[PDB]
Amino acid sequence: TLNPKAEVARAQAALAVNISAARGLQDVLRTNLGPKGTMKMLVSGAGDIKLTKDGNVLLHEMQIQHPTASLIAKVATAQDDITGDGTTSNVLIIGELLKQADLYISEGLHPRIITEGFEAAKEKALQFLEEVKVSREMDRETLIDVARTSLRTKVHAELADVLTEAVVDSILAIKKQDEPIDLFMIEIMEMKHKSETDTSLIRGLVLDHGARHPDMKKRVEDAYILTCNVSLEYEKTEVNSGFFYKSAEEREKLVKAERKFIEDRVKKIIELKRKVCGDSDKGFVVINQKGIDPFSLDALSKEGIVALRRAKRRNMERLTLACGGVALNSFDDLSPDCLGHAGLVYEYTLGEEKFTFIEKCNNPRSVTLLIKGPNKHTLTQIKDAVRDGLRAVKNAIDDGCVVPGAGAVEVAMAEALIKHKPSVKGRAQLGVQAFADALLIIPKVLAQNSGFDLQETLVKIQAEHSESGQLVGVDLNTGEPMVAAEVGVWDNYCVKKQLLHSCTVIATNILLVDEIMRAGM
Amino acid sequence: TLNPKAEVARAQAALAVNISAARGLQDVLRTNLGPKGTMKMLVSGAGDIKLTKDGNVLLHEMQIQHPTASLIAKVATAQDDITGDGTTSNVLIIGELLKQADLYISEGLHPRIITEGFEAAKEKALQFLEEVKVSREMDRETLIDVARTSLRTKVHAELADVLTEAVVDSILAIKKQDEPIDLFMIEIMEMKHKSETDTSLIRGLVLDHGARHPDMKKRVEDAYILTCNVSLEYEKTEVNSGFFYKSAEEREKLVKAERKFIEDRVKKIIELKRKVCGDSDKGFVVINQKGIDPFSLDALSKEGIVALRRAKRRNMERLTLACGGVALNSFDDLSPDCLGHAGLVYEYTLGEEKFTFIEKCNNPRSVTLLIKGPNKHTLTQIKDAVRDGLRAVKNAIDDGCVVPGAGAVEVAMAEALIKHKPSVKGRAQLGVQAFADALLIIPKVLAQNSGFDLQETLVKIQAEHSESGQLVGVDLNTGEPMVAAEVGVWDNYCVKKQLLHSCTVIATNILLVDEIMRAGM
Amino acid sequence: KRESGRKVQSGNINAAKTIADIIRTCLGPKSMMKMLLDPMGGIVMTNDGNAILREIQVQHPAAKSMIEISRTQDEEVGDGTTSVIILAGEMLSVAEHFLEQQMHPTVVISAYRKALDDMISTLKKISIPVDISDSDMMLNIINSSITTKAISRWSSLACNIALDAVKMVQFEENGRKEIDIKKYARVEKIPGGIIEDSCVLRGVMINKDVTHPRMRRYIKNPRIVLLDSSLEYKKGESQTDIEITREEDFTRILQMEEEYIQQLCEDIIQLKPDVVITEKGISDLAQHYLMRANITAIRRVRKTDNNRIARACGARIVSRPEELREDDVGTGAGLLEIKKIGDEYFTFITDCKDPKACTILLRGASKEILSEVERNLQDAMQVCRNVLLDPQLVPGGGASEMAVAHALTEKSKAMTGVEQWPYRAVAQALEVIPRTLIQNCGASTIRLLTSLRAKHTQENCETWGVNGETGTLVDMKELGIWEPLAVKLQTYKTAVETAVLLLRIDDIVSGH
Ligand SMILES: Nc1ncnc2c1ncn2[C@@H]1O[C@H](COP(=O)(O)OP(=O)(O)O)[C@@H](O)[C@H]1O
Ligand SMILES: Nc1ncnc2c1ncn2[C@@H]1O[C@H](COP(=O)(O)OP(=O)(O)O)[C@@H](O)[C@H]1O
Ligand SMILES: Nc1ncnc2c1ncn2[C@@H]1O[C@H](COP(=O)(O)OP(=O)(O)O)[C@@H](O)[C@H]1O
Repeated sequence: TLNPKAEVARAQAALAVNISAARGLQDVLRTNLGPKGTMKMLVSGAGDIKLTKDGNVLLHEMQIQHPTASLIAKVATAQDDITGDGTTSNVLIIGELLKQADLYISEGLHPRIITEGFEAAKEKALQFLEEVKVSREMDRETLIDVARTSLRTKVHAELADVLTEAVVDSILAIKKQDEPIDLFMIEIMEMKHKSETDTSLIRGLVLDHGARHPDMKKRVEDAYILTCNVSLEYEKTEVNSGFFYKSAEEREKLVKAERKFIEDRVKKIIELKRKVCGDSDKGFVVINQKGIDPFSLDALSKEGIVALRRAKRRNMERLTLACGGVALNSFDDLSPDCLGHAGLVYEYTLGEEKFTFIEKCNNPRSVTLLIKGPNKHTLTQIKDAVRDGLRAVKNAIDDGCVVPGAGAVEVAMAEALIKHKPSVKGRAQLGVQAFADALLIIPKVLAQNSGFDLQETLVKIQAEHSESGQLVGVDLNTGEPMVAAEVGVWDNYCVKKQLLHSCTVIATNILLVDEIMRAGM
Repeated sequence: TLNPKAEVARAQAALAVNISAARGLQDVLRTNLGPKGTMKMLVSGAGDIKLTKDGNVLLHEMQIQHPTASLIAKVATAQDDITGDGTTSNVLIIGELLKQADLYISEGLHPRIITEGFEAAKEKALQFLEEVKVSREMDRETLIDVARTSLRTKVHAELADVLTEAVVDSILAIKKQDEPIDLFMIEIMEMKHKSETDTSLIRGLVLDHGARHPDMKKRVEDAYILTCNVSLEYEKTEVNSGFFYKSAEEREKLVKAERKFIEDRVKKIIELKRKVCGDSDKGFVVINQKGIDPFSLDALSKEGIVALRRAKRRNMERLTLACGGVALNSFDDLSPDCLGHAGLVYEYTLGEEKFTFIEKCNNPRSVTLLIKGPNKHTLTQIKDAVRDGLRAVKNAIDDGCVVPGAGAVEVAMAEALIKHKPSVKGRAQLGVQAFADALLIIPKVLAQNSGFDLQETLVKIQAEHSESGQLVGVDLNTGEPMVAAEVGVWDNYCVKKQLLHSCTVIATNILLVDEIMRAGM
Repeated sequence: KRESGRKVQSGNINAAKTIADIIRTCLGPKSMMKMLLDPMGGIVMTNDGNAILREIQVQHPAAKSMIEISRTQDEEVGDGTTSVIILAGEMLSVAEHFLEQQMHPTVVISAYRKALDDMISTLKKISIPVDISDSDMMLNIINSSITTKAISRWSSLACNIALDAVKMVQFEENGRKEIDIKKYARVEKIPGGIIEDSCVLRGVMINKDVTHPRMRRYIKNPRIVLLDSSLEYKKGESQTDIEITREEDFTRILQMEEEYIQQLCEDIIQLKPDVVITEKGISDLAQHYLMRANITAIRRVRKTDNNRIARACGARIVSRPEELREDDVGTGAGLLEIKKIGDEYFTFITDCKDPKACTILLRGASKEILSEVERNLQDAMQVCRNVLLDPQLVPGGGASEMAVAHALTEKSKAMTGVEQWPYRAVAQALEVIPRTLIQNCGASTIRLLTSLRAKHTQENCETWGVNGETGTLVDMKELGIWEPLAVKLQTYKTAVETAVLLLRIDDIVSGH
């Protein structure tokens, strides 16, 4: 009973295939959970190498053979865009949920009954977060523990203390007036020719191309920055004429005639320089994005003017807010309205290249995080960590409530769900038990990666009880129980909230798959 | 790492081989648990068919292909020798104990930790059994509930009332004044030419060989029983002589003189017959085990004696203790002190053979249960059910305590183990949880064989809670909970007691098996 | 066919290592079981290291040497045999220095023999004496075998049996203090009774049956006679049978058969004895004189069995019965009893003397329980033998191994040369003993074994071993796991001597 070029698993083998894929994907990502976890390599085939523990990069950039596992890979892309963390632990709970469901499905239980238990435990699990969430006011010490909790899971425990104070202050630099935090206010710049621990913050923007001339000021303590988008190089005839030459010499005359289009405007830069506070103890800067001839760079440098060239559109918008000068699309209509103001503008010198820095701005409402590293892959590694550390502090401030870590919520929610009977049917009690034992994979895996026994660590933290609200978690260094609040180990509320809603939805839908049909594969 | 002509399983896969065998043997025997369970056939190969649910017969008589599974079969033999019941439930708990242990062993847990939990769960489960047992007095109303509970698991729910009253009355006849009991006092006979429901009791005893002469009395309402072991057929010369003859007739003439030693002893039999109440309305019976001459039988037959010859050692044994006649090894010492007495003594004629019955005795300290059926295997099936029914009533009488059935004890003990914190080791509770889930296989299998959902039945009986002693079981006809003590379902105290001692020891020893080596195989 | 070169030593290592990997988990009170597939499809779930290797077939001769050396251990010491093979396999398992470093075996053997003299000295330092006069200490010592056995219900009974029994055989006056449990402590079973009825007979029990009723049933002053010759007609120098066909010659050969058997019996009864014990058999005509004399007929008693009798009752051995002087009388004997105790006759010639020998009476309820009590008591007699021969105990539970290993590691610092590397490797091999005790309990091996070595560095090395039952660390002063010294020294020598042996093999050659 079948047609040619068609195949379908009518029995429960479709679940055994999907359940086997989740177990395989569980065993892969469980080794990179936490700081003690191992790293995964990402070979692009062409020879590039990239190391990272972030589950989203191991699911978005990497390729997976199993078709069913690619569905869960797309889920991590959704989990990353909403919260920014919890993609690895999301896959572990799905595998352990499906593992416990297979134990009961083999006993003749329908899949739909198990999904009803997850929906009941999930609603109870969400209420437990509201009871244990600590609405501590955001301060420096609290965010240090949060950023440390996020950055330690992506570095070698050496860049954590270095990157922690930088990531914390980056948000605080843009966090004020109770405004929604925007990550577009912080730009991430990379630099070679230095080690990894040299990462530090820059109060202002940083540009790739800088002043290239001997007669330039190495540092400008103050200047009226002029924003412009006009090229001061050889351009086409802008008047009702054209280029007509008879020889190489007559062609050179057209260059002299065409260069007059810029020579009248290069002196215009000298005019507004002398005009707006051209006396002593003053300065002037040009940030014209388009190209500039070496003549104009040579001319203006004699007047003591730092002129830049070949910048990006995004940098020009940030530069205007830092300085205040509006972009002039034509030098003919020059005025002081196109000027701004800034503090120390120096040039950072590397072994080969050099970069422009506009530090000490007045009101930029934006900063830059200067990353430095010796290798190319190490720059992409640290960049992925800072982006995860920034979203961690963003969620902590956007959502002022935080929760403990170290699997303390999972150990607590597991005991809470066990002490909770259904209200729709009795057989949902089995699905609640599967949800309880599924959450314990996180404190189980953290004991494995730290090199401790899986069963001894969980039994200690689960046996620890008292006549008061008490938290308890896994100590990755000692393996003994640990109160996360007494050490500074905190997670976000939206991460754990979206985790329960994400795992329940996907573990549900995977269990509702009754048959797998090939659509002409 | 092995020698030639041998094999060795070094890693933990050797343990999985033993777990797989017990899981397979579990799935074989689970279909024949309880009355609604299916039956298994035993094809001897020669052509004999045999149907039975007794797990001891499905493991002892049935040879098992797997080497590991044959070990558990030897334990079912040992289990049947002590209590005579619970062999099937023993294997199902062993299969589930090793099943639950594999879930934790796959997580890196050592077997020795799980076995220490079973030893702790056993003591807790053994103490709880002391509280659930009912030490009421054993009356006919109670033993009928025990016999019905034991016999319905071996018959078609038609021979219940037939064999129940016979199995109960057979026991009450052989115990009074708190005397020690012995089932060997009850003889089990089998006869054909009648339907299966023709089973009934025999207060006296059945004998194989009957009288052989036309003038015999078909029934003797009263007689003195004379036990003998002397061959009343032609014997050799009893004096120091030989065969001094000259032809065949002279040799035959000496045989007459050789018969003088026997023929005169027949007169001694007739003498004591006429002396010990040889008057009207009286009789006399001889039960001589050895043969009797046809001519000598003519003498006793005309005197109204019902003689017997060529009896078995078992018949003479019970005939002595029942009737009291002492065995006379020589008629020279014939005396009336060696004579017994009995009531009705008659030979019921069947379609093919005949058997002598000696019913209506005062207190013979021995009875007989006459089974009747059309086929050979049906008689063997009923013989096994009666022996299992008698031993069940024996245990309830000797061990005056009984426990509820239908998995009510397993459900209660499992709830007690879960409500028991660790006391020997922290990780030992994982084995206690495995021991708890192993006990629940009994009500689970009863729901399967009855045709109901495995999960709905177990969840309903588990939800039954109150502020009082409440023990519910599986209703095979309804599926709902059911107080086994109310409806009349009672199991023995030694059966459940030996299960915990037998299940833990074998499930422990099989877990401690690290390697499987060939001893020259 | 044959083996030569480096393949031999590396091959002998894998064979000895493989035999040890079988019984790695058979160590300690939480020992693991083993499944032995019989050729007929049967299984034996034993957990005894001696029984496992006895039933396994081995092709390599190196394995036969390891197994045959273990059997020699069982005859001398019924305990610690599993530790010999594990240590011998671990000492040989370090093949880095053996072949990969291209060291000669003489360099390795010189280091293994140097460490053995150091291991022996260190064990005597951490030892401790015992007051053998106080039986309470020996009870705690002998409980190492009674623990986890059916005889725990009568644990004190087994100690008093084995303790007092070996003390009678111990003839300390000869200087060396030799003990012979096989000869001077012959054990015989008696059906009937229970485990509590088990006791020690202060004499020699002969299991001879009663052939006739005309024998002494109960005596207060026995008189036992001893002789090696047989009570039968004197035959020729050869074994030629006497063939006769003439009836007249029958009475002549018959009279010679009766007179010589008659005269020899007349001299035996001249002393008025109570039982005639002969080494050889006794014919039917000879027994007719014993039943007429109303004396017991005994035969088939070995030499040493008869030597103990002469020390018990005071009898005297004679070549033939004709030379029986008055000295051959068992005066002072307690009693002669041939009672049928438990459907079996037993000859009791007990007395109030200790003739450097005894006999153990194993009472019981059945042959299954009798054999359980039997094998459990032999080990207790050997532990009493090992303690009484050298009353010095060393800390068990892996403490003596870690204590010795710290001495070598600290002593190897002053060992200038290439021998320091294998010298230290022997120390790390001793750690395998607690490595298996911790593996069986299920606790983490690296975490506890690491902390275990640190305790021996700081704290005293005489304590802080391992608890096999719980898995945690414990002092042997707090837990009576103290084992004898003679068992550990012989266990350490046999492991090094065995490893030195297989390392000295370089060519497995065939020929006769
Ligand atoms: N030192 C530590 N002690 C205890 N728990 C930790 C420690 N470091 C990280 N964790 C836990 O590891 C988990 C995973 O962290 P992270 O890598 O940021 O998310 P994910 O693993 O989902 O990408 C967190 O839930 C956190 O509680
Ligand atoms: N009305 C009855 N209702 C429910 N369960 C029953 C009933 N009679 C027997 N059982 C169950 O059947 C199981 C098997 O009984 P039995 O055949 O005597 O032992 P085994 O199957 O081990 O030989 C018992 O555990 C008992 O709980
Ligand atoms: N109760 C105990 N606690 C800790 N260790 C023990 C205990 N009993 C025995 N051992 C250890 O187990 C090892 C083996 O003991 P045993 O089984 O008597 O010898 P074998 O294993 O050679 O048969 C010994 O070296 C001893 O140190």
